[PDB]
Amino acid sequence: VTQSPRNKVAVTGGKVTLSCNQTNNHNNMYWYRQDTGHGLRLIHYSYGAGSTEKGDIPDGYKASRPSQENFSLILELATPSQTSVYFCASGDEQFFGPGTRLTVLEDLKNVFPPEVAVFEPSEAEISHTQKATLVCLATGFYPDHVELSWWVNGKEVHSGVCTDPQPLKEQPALNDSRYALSSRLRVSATFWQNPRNHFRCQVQFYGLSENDEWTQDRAKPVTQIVSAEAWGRAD
Amino acid sequence: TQVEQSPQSLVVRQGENSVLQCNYSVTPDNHLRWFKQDTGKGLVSLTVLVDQKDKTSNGRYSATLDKDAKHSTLHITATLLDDTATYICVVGDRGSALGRLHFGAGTQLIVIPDIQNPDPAVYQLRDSKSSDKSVCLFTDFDSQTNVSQSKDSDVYITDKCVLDMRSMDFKSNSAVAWSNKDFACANAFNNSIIPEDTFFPSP
Amino acid sequence: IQKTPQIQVYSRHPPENGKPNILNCYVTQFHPPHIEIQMLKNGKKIPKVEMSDMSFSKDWSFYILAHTEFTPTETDTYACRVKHASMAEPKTVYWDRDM
Amino acid sequence: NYTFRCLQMSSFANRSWSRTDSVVWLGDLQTHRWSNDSATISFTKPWSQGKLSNQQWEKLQHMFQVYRVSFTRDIQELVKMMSPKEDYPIEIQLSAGCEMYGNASESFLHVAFQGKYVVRFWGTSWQTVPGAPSWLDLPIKVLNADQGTSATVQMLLNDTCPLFVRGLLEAGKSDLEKQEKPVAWLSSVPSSAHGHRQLVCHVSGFYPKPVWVMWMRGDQEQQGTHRGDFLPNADETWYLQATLDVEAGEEAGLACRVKHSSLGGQDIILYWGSLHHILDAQKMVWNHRHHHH
Ligand SMILES: CCCCC/C=C/C/C=C\CCCCCCCCCC(=O)N[C@@H](CO[C@H]1O[C@H](CO)[C@H](O)[C@H](O)[C@H]1O)[C@H](O)[C@H](O)CCCCCCCCCCCCCC
Ligand SMILES: *[C@@H]1O[C@H](CO)[C@@H](O[C@@H]2O[C@H](CO)[C@@H](O)[C@H](O)[C@H]2NC(C)=O)[C@H](O)[C@H]1NC(C)=O
Repeated sequence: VTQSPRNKVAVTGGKVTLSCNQTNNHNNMYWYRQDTGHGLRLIHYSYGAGSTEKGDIPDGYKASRPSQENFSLILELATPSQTSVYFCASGDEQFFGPGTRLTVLEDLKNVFPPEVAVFEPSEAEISHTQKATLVCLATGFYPDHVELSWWVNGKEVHSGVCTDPQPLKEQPALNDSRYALSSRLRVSATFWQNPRNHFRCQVQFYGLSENDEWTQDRAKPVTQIVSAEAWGRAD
Repeated sequence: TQVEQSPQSLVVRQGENSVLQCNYSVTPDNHLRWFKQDTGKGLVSLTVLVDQKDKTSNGRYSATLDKDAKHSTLHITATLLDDTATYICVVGDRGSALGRLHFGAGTQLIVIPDIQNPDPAVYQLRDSKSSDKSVCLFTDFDSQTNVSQSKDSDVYITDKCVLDMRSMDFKSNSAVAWSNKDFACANAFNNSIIPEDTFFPSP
Repeated sequence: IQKTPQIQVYSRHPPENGKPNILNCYVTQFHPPHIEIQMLKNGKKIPKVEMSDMSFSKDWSFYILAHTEFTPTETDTYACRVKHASMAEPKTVYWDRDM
Repeated sequence: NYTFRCLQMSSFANRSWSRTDSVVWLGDLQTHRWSNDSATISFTKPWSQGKLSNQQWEKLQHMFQVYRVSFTRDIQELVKMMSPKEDYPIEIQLSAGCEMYGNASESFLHVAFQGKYVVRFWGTSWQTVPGAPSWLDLPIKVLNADQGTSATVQMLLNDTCPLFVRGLLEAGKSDLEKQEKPVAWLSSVPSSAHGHRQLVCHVSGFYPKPVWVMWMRGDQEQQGTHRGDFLPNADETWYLQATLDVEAGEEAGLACRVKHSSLGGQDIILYWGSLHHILDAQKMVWNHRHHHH
């Protein structure tokens, strides 16, 4: 039960399709949306190929089922209120897809990619714990569609890594404040002291695409990967 | 709403028993199901309860349903770190394809690591490219410590985050702070309450 | 497909002029069940008309018994008017005590 | 031999409008009404609860309460499943009961679609009756997937229906065995044929239903005698007419002979032309409009 796209940044009044594909031979398919404080709510559902039925809140949403395999949620005109996490489901027991995070904005003028910096471990920590912590700081992005990943020597690590559960507002007073996110990789002192050891902090930023027009003097804030990197210090 | 869950959030110490409740008003009530949702992913089915008075058990998870009470309870015996997720109660009105599931708002479970030997310290890390840009790392404190946010509009303090060093079975808390501004790394987490034996190396 | 209502008007007791009685209007053999049924004295409808709960028979056709208290005379005419989707105009069946 | 029947009629006019009405007959006495306008099954007899306790009745009433709201919503969804296939208005009829016999019975649940009998519950599942439309195969497969309903239907058909009726037959013994005496009068009408008269022998107000009525010349029953249908009376009695076609002239010497249980031998004999028939006829005269032409 695959979902595409996984992330999307949309404008007010822009046409957005969320696809859903499953290869289980199921006749029934569903489109829910999740919002904090609520629990999943039904938008559109289907009883088979060529069927589309309204759920509890179908307003601003249209559905289509071209084949047994696919079931799309089409938003003709988009609203800021339609900013939600969307889940697809199939089955007669239901089976739920990975989810789609969709942000819809009034203007794209405030859309910025993240600034990425790696911070090298401190001698004091190395000497005291015989362990080395590396801090990554992705800063100044909008909206909060980021996927952070640490890369040691060319392979992504999950061991020793922890990332913030949520980004923090750089200017909390403002409704359209930019975000910052921090993550840390911790290794053994001796591992950091090898100069052949390489470290990279990868931040996938989901932003604008081709079909979105751009006019401003800055660079078009497209979907992009921004990476900061460090090498090990013998010292 | 028709499916109500308690509590809003539950915080349990690692390796202890956590309990989650569900209360519904859905008529009729064919079955009940508990889902597990990891932060940033989909819902995964843990267990089903079908009978008028049912009691299911899968791994560390075990569930009980009382349809006359219109109520259900999920148990996690010996909670792990990786159990940190949102737990969703779902009741399904019919026992066929013509049914309609009803979703509870969920319960966020947060599992705090038992830090065997707390070594509280605040270090200062410098940019991999520049001298000027630094951060503050508050690390190796126990889970009893809570990290309060910034009273200053220019300082940025993050929420505590647990990391696991798989091959050494070492878990550690850590908060990160920084400022564009007289900002010393010692008095950075001064809005939080720090342990006495906290290590503050000179910059 | 769509069955047409049969209307039978008859009396609870022997028709004896100037003696309080009950007039039965029994409609059968109709489908769908939605039906307006009226009983009349001289064209004007009778306000006090009781009605049984609707049912169906072995052939799946519906049936319902309408009845009202009445006094028969030599001149006062009694009828039963039925509106149903199988008919273009409503069918009126007048009471015939000899039948 | 006694048949207990729950008759249900459901109308679906469109996507949102619907109503379900149900009546309950034992033999030929209405025991329960349940109109869509009410959310409670109503007794129409002081013994309609049978031999059941209050707590036993509430559980059964609630069972059906859940059923009514579920049934409606199920059909609606099935229509949506066969979106292009079937469409409104849709008429559904359920006839569900059991017939009693030395402590033995046979239950049944029949379902009709657009006035035609298509489905029954046979054993553990729903079944399409031979001569059903082939589009019904899927919705049946959908309903049979419900283990929960199947369980409840079986319990009712196998066990509850017979257990309840036995209670009604002892609780309603008095009413079902009652005896009401029929009254009779005479009249005539022009036959469809030229120069013929159709005589009418009205028998009304009798209970129970079975009854013998014949036109006769002394000992010889006139074979031309036609039985009418049994027509209801508000007080749960019966109206029945027996007619005789005769050539204007054969009218005298004839008689209407009525046999019924409540008479106990003393049969009603109305003689065409008796001082009694004459006195009755002048009590029922009228302008003769608008007679049946
Ligand atoms: C004794 C005196 C009685 C007086 C009252 C008279 C009533 C007369 C009316 C009907 C009598 C017939 C009896 C019907 C059988 C009742 C079945 C009861 C089971 C029921 O409620 N079942 C409910 C609820 O069930 C739910 O909830 C349940 C628990 O509450 C379980 O958890 C189930 O798993 C769950 O699904 C289900 O939703 C069923 O689907 C109800 C529909 C069954 C009717 C048959 C449909 C006809 C087929 C034709 C279809 C063609 C359509 C083409 C367009
Ligand atoms: C209700 O009675 C019927 C028979 O009157 C049972 O139906 C049979 O069930 C068995 C096992 O489930 C099957 O092997 C038969 O094929 C069924 N018979 C028919 C005629 O279909 C049913 O099991 C009974 N249910 C309960 C709950 O007592």
